[PDB]
Amino acid sequence: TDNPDGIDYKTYDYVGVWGFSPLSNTNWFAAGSSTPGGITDWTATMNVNFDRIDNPSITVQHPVQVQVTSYNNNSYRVRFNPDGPIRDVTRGPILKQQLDWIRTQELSEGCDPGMTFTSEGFLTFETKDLSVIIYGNFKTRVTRKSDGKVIMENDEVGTASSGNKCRGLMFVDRLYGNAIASVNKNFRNDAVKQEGFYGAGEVNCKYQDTYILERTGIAMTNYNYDNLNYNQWDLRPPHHDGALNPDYYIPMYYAAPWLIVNGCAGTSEQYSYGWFMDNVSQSYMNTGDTTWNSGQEDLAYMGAQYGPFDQHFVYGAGGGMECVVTAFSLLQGKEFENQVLNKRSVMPPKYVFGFFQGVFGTSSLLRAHMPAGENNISVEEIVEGYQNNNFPFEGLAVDVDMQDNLRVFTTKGEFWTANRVGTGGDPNNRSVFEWAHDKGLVCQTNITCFLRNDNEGQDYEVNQTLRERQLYTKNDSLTGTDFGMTDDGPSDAYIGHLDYGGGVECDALFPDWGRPDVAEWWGNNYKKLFSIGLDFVWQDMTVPAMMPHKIGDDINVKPDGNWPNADDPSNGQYNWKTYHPQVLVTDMRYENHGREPMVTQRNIHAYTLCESTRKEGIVENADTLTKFRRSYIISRGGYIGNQHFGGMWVGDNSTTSNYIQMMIANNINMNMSCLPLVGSDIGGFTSYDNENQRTPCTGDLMVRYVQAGCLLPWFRNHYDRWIESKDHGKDYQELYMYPNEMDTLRKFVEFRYRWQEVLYTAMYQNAAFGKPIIKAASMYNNDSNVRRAQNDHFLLGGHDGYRILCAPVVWENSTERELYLPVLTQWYKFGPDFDTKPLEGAMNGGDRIYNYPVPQSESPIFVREGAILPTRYTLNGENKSLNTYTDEDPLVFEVFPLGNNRADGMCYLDDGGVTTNAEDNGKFSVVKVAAEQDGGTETITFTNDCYEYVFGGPFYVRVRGAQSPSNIHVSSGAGSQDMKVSSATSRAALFNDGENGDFWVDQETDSLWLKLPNVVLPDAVITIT
Ligand SMILES: *[C@@H]1O[C@](F)(CO)[C@@H](O)[C@H](O)[C@H]1O
Repeated sequence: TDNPDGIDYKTYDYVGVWGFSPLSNTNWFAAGSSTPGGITDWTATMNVNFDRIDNPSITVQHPVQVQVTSYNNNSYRVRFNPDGPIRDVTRGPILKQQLDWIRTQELSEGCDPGMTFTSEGFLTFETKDLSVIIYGNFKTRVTRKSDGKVIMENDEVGTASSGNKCRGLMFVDRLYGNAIASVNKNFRNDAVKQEGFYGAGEVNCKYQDTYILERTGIAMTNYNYDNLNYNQWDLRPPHHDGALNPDYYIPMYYAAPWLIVNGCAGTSEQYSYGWFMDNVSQSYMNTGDTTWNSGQEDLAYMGAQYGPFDQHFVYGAGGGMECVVTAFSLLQGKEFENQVLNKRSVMPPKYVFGFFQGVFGTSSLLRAHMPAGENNISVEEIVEGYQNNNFPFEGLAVDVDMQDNLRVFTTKGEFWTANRVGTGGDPNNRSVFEWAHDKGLVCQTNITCFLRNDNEGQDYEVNQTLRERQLYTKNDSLTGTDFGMTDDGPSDAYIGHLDYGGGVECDALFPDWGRPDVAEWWGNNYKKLFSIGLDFVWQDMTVPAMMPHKIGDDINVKPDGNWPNADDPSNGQYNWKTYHPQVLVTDMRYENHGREPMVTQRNIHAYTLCESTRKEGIVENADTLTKFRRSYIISRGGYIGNQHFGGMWVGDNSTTSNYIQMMIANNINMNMSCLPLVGSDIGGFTSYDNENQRTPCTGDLMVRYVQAGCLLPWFRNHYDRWIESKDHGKDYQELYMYPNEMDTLRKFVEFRYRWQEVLYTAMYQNAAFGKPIIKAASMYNNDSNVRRAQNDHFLLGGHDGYRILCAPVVWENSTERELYLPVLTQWYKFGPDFDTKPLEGAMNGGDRIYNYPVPQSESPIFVREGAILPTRYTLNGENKSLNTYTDEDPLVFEVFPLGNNRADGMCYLDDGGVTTNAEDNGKFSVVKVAAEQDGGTETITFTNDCYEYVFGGPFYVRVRGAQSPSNIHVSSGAGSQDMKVSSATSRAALFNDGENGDFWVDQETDSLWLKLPNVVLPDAVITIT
């Protein structure tokens, strides 16, 4: 059943943005003419005549479907398949079942797009806010009803005398290629529109010496790659001389063929729309880049090395770019499964939002069992460092260090307290994971999908059962290529090589995911780790990232680093640091469809692995999860839709200012690509000192890395540690190792911890509504200076999610940055210090301050007026891990000074992942709160949208700017009472000794604190006179 559509696969190698050239026309079909082919449901068919642009008399016919995906969220989809019948994918971000659910709802509401073929054969339809017309050759014009603004149009190219052809639909003549593309007009250069292009997952873009957010006027590709430092030498453009910097034309680890167009920014006539080309082969996004003649200033396009053509234009229901993100998340939603919680992404345990230390280069659990070696460290020393120094510290990322000879799902004795491997639950021989629980910590460990093959006759159950059950990727191809062999066998398996550097290496078999049976087998392996105490998963080398390898060479030999290149091309011999792209993998996109070569689907492999880990690993074997039944995944690779599996970190960065800059950019961009739980290793993973690789990250840079990283969804210090037996990396990188800075390091980790409910509530907003956690500055509306500030200003938190403004310093040795504060709202300077002193004066929005002061000990962070922020504290005043908090650790609603006499706030509550009942059975609570000021009366009102989780402890209201009241009355379903002044005179005394119904007048910080019983949380009216 192999290659059932009978494709000739013409291209196998990587093809850079310099080798992708739609606008060249030659050898390309474009849409020339059409006739109507009927409408069923919301899907119209046009029978399109494609004409060779360079020889229009050469013509083919393929049916093209136009589908209104959502009326209310203003979205439609265009799809065809030049190579076979049009097929629904069985796996991927956009499934038919969910499209079907959306339409079913909207139909039941009386939504009617009114899709019609005119008598001229023109296709027209409407959405809530938009009207669309497609002419005979596919020329498409999308107009906004309110003002009649044309907000999108596709591209036509002229011919001599054969008429205009629409390059909105393009495919290369299958005689010469397999490629596809689609071209729009691009108003980047319009004096009024000034179209901007945002999104694109992980792409890095340099402008001068600074890394920037926007993705306008550049040629990008999606080509999941083992891209260490984001600049792998083999990724260089042809004939490139000198240092290759990370930059826009280099693929990353995430595959996001997705862009948000945004025009007329900061005006009432603003428009935004997303553009998704659902394709998992190498794909491309060009936003008007003339470099290599890849594009034209006034044209934007997307395309891909292989078919089929499936594309989505997503305008959203409301004004602003965020509405585009939510609508997109809607389209990939799980409402069709009746998810009570995980609608648009999956909720993590609370513990995911804590501060995690990873290290590549640990050698034991305990100091007493650490093998002697230069600069060797034990897991124990790391925990002591953080705990003895009172760091809020969550746990560890344990690396391949703990495995038995790189065998995934194993451990070796050095990583047990008794120095031998046990089966778990033995109190006189604890694994690293068990010992870590007893420290109040949780752990992620490193899982790759390489199953060690060279075992020297020694038994390794995972590889054996992979072999025995024939679940591995075979070594078959259509090209008759020799992928290689070893003495281990099997005679018919793909065999790759894992290389960590420094002799840390092995042969590996791999799972052929598209096979039915593979996913069940994979997920079950995790039992071996969950049962010895493992809490969550850190997914690595997911490409799958293999050692560079040229066909012909022995399996363990890499090619010269300079190869391949322009003068010495791969010519289908380079493996491209993954599977040799010729290999026949069982179809991941279509179940029951045979095998295609991996070139067709490279960017789905990671998504598929995370999927299998999620469904068959974290979910189906939840029984064996020890301390928390909810688990999470942090992946290195993936594809749009990964959020229903977990989050991401941006693989191997490094320790320079630029990588701070890139980390902010990535985090913002990845968020608006609907992957919100993301971060980059804090301190950079790799060595950065060219003279001596072991020099550790400086104190100032770490401070800034930390200040920048501290509110981003995923906060981990991880690094390559130099050790005798793995002689690459730095000496150390842990926050406790910085005496001069410790007091600044510690407080920002504290600050984070205090806003643990701000982060977790945003995560709720994402799971339920798809709001991204981190907002690009351009998502703030009706402001025409945010575009300029968007590189390093990002928003988060609160009821709407624009309550906190961050503007980290992004340069080592700098005590200033230019600061922009969004217009028509007031800001309050805040940070780690302000919890224990009064707020300063309000700052006006729309102020640009050049050279705004930021000492090393500070970071620019502002809370907006009208914010009420849930805030946590330990009862005993010591710093502890998120995971060992209980409801007797105070929950405090901090009410900031009011905006237009009001403030609002929201808080999500569940058992934090202890069980999965919030997401299986609806066991969570959504508290809302509001403050209003009338004359001399202030009313603070608690309501709920559901209260199915009982907050088992007292809670507080902290009114900023309020002092002593004449009276406070509390009215609630149960306790209607007047409050009294506590006999407590300090905050620690009010927490521990204060009675429910006590208030405290806090002069030192100009706050009024109210202590309230747990039972009045879900519904209450507080009137202060
Ligand atoms: C995978 O490879 C490692 F370097 C070693 O397992 C990790 O430490 C790294 O974070 C990841 O890219």
